[PDB]
Amino acid sequence: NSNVVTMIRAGSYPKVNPTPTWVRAIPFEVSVQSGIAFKVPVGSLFSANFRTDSFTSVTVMSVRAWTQLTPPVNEYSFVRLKPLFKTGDSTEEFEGRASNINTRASVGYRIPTNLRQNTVAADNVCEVRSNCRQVALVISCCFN
Amino acid sequence: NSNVVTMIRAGSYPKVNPTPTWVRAIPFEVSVQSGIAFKVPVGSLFSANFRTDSFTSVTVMSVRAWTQLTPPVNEYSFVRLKPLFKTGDSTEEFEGRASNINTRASVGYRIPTNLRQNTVAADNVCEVRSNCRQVALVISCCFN
Amino acid sequence: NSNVVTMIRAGSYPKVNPTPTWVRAIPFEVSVQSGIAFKVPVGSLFSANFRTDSFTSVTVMSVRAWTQLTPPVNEYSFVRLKPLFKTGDSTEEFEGRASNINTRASVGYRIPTNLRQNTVAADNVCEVRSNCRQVALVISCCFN
Amino acid sequence: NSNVVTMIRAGSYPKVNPTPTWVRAIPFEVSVQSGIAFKVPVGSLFSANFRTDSFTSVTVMSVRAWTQLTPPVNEYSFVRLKPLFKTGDSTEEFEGRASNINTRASVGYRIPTNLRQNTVAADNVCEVRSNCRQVALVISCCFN
Amino acid sequence: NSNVVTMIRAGSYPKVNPTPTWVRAIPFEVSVQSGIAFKVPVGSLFSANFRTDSFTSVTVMSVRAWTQLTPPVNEYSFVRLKPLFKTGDSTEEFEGRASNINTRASVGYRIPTNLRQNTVAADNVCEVRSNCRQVALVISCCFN
Amino acid sequence: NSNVVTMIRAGSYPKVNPTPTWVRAIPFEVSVQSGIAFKVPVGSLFSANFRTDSFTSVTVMSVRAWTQLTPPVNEYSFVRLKPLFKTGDSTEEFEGRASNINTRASVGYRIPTNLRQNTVAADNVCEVRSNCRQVALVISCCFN
Amino acid sequence: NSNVVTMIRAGSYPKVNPTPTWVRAIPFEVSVQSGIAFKVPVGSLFSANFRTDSFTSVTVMSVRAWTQLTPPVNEYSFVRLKPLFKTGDSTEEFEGRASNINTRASVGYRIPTNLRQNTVAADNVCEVRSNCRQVALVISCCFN
RNA sequence: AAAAAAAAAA
RNA sequence: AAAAAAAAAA
RNA sequence: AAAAAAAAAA
RNA sequence: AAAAAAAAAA
RNA sequence: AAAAAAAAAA
RNA sequence: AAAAAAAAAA
RNA sequence: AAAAAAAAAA
RNA sequence: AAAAAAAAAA
RNA sequence: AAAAAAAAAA
RNA sequence: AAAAAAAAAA
RNA sequence: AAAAAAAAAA
RNA sequence: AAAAAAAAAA
RNA sequence: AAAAAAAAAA
RNA sequence: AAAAAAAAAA
Ligand SMILES: [Mg+2]
Ligand SMILES: [Mg+2]
Ligand code: NA
Ligand code: NA
Ligand code: NA
Ligand code: NA
Ligand code: NA
Ligand code: NA
Ligand code: NA
Ligand code: NA
Repeated sequence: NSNVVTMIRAGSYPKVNPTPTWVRAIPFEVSVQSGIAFKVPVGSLFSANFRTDSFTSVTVMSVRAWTQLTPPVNEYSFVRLKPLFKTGDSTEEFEGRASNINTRASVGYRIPTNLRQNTVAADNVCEVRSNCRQVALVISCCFN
Repeated sequence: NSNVVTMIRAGSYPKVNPTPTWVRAIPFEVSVQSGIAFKVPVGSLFSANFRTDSFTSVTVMSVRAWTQLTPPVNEYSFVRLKPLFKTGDSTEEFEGRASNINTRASVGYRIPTNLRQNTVAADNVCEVRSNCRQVALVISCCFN
Repeated sequence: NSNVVTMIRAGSYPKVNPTPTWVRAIPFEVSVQSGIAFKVPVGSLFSANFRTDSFTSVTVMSVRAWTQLTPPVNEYSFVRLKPLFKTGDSTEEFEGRASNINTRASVGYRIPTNLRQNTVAADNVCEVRSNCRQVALVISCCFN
Repeated sequence: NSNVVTMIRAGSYPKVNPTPTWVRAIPFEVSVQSGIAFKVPVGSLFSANFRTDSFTSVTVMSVRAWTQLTPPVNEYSFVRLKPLFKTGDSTEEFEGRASNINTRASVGYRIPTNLRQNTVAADNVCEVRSNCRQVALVISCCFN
Repeated sequence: NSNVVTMIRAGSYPKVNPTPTWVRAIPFEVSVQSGIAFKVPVGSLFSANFRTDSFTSVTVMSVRAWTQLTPPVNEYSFVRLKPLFKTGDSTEEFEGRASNINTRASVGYRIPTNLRQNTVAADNVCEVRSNCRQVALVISCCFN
Repeated sequence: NSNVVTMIRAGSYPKVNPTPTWVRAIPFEVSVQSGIAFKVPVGSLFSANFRTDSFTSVTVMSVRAWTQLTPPVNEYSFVRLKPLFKTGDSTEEFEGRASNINTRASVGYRIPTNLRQNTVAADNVCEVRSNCRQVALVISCCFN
Repeated sequence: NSNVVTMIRAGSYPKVNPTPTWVRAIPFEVSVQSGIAFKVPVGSLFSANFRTDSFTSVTVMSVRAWTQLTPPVNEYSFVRLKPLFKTGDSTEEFEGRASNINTRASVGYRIPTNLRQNTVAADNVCEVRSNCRQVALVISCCFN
């Protein structure tokens, strides 16, 4: 290969876009209480911490969740996810449980193409339930 | 295809990175004076305007340039690029000229793999010369 | 095949969901007046009568309609459907007529993938018009 | 694919059924005492919690069980299942044990086709024994 | 081929629809100011001028834009499009520029299937920016 | 497929037409008297009710007719069509009869290419005769 | 194909015939009384109503008949045909009956080649019997 | 797709 | 499955 | 026979 | 990849 | 190995 | 998929 | 030689 | 014979 | 893809 | 059509 | 040449 | 390369 | 079926 | 032998 700078025979000025879309897997944590659903805000996906503070909308594709702290004494970890949508919330409670008390529980869900519209900060993605006090989410999404 | 949310059988917690790299084509303009080289600052590539203000380093791959305003009376536009590097500046002056007085001049250069290291805001990419008072750059680069 | 109970060598606790989705064809009737459109409520789809009272959202895929009582004297039955959507109602009036005075008129429409989002009880599916005083609907849908 | 509503050329009124059957995997927990068999009631399978309160009968295909709390000090978990049938109970004691003290024990059994009749709320499915104070069941069944 | 009228052996009365959908490419112009975004109203698509005044909804598929008057002295034309959506506006600024001062700038964007829902008159399609005082749009859409 | 907006690399301004042609099947009814031919006006094809009020001309391709009310006591329905043309009316009487007293009679005719010129509101399409007091027409045509 | 008038290189004067033969299916009705045979006159085939008044002879090929009004109360329609010939009448009584009280009875017969000679107005085709007061005939014939 | 009648054609 | 009209596309 | 949803399986 | 249940389809 | 997004290329 | 034990079978 | 039940196995 | 740099070419 | 100039190489 | 980056997948 | 919408058709 | 119009031709 | 003139076209 | 119109037909 070349070891020196070389000319490019540029043509006409191209189509450009200073502010493109970005497909991402975004990791963050939420706090969860015993017996109580936590509504996960879409606003958590927009942050300098993820290089996403310039976006104000996102299309979520899938949500995965893991318990992030240990469960109560004698118990195995569990985590549940209930999808939420502006056009009508679901009542599914997708659940994983650990089979070793020292191991994370995990579960996820995929949003079908027909429900992949945009969401903004004030929207919620899902409800999380767990016997652990924190849950770690990884959300696959398209910032736009 | 599915019209409903469906379960994902998530496993162990994955490797994650909240602050990934990003390959980009960044468009911006510089002002140019008659007979004078303008040193293009790398700092212009880091901006909320490009969603890149969270980066402090970038690896430039190629630089393309177009004249952005009309040339002086009786003249055809030209633009020249001289690559700059922290380990030693080049003396190449890659040049394009217009063949229609109403048309942009354009030129570019490719940086070879052996010279693709990082640059930071206080570094310069290249010198630009032109008979036009503004030049439009599109820089292909890897933010990291 | 086996005539006795046999062991299953179960492994780890599986992903579970006590409240799954359900794809359905739901039959119900609506009352219709001469010259007047009836807005069919989505709420009619959630009922112990269909085993669906535990759902609060549904994604409608298609709607079929039949006249359910006889037409006025000297007339053949007709039925019309006009699709309604939260993002903008249609002005199509899909229509079937009977060709025997003793026979039901029927028609349907399919909702395209891009318009398959959720609806809730307060939403409406379509407008129905007919010269018959009842219309029988079968709605293909995905409870979630 | 289509982006708009389209006509369906419906024919005669179809065979319909507002209250269909449903094949399911139903997850629930039972309490278990040291040295004592717990009889698992079929009635637990009919609940708003599983969207199954409209059913009166169910045909069980298989039963799987996991210990759901930790075992006594110094011990590995175990779980046993004894199938019960209205025409004559079994005396099999299908058993799984854990091989790591921190891990669930599990086991299951399949009901052969010749014994897949209906059961109702009054009936029992099986006896459960364990050294753990709760057992998690997942029962594969056909509600009808 | 036949030079005379011939009989058609018609059967039963067909499904009919007096008010069908229509796929279209709609051309219209908007006024644009220096430094200021113009929100393009969906209402502009419904007009006797396009034979579309009987519709009240439309599904937009793509948007293309051209500058429609000359640019300021010394400049090349440019046009930018920012997609807008009821579920969350984008922050993309898709841009084209002219490479001859006497030529139109152009650019477009495609709306993905998952974002193709209906819009009505009070909704907006996109924001337009330009250095030219008028922009000509051609919008590909499905009236329904 | 893409889940986000994407750029279109538009070129020059295309040929456009804000008022295109439209191929249609137009359903409407006419009143018919015993023993008397009804001249069907072309003007009935231009209406807001069909989204066609912006047109001044139409090219008719074929005409189909069904009786639309019941026949007199003891009789089977019949319908006849006689094609009319500005260059010379036909004397054909294409006829269908019902073979069940409760069923519609139907018939149609095709216009050959050599006779497919435009017609305007003032013109007539055909004469209709029937023993029923209304006839339902579906006219296949090209609005231009 | 050609869009203009073109010369034909005509030769000698051809054989001509101002008054050709014509193969036809002629529809007409006859009145019928209970228990009485109606002799169908060949003369009915020659009429301005069929464009056949310039003919004085016809060769009949086949005869089909349908009841044309409803039958008496409690009855199904029937129609019978007895072929008549100048060289000797038949005694066949070809018969059709309806299987739905609302439907026409129908039947026909074919005349063999050896019996296809001419008939004139004063000749009869066949005898018709029915329980209905009118019978519709369609006669396939060669006017000459 | 084959036949008959009127027409047109290589 | 072929054709026409409106659109989109390599 | 192919697709979707719930389940079951190599 | 095969089977069962609900649906949809050539 | 196939798909999507940003870039680059024959 | 092959073997052993109990059963059933062409 | 094929199936079922208990076991054993690549 | 293949690669890189400057040039030239279908 | 082929040739020339500088270089590098099996 | 091939490569790189972010994601998703058998 | 392939897809979508309206129509027409074997 | 195929079609139409005028001409010419085996 | 080939050529020329006017036109239309992939 | 192919097409059009009326008819008849598998
Ligand atoms: Mg009937
Ligand atoms: Mg371990
Ligand atoms: Na940022
Ligand atoms: Na930023
Ligand atoms: Na219920
Ligand atoms: Na209930
Ligand atoms: Na319920
Ligand atoms: Na109009
Ligand atoms: Na209109
Ligand atoms: Na006459």
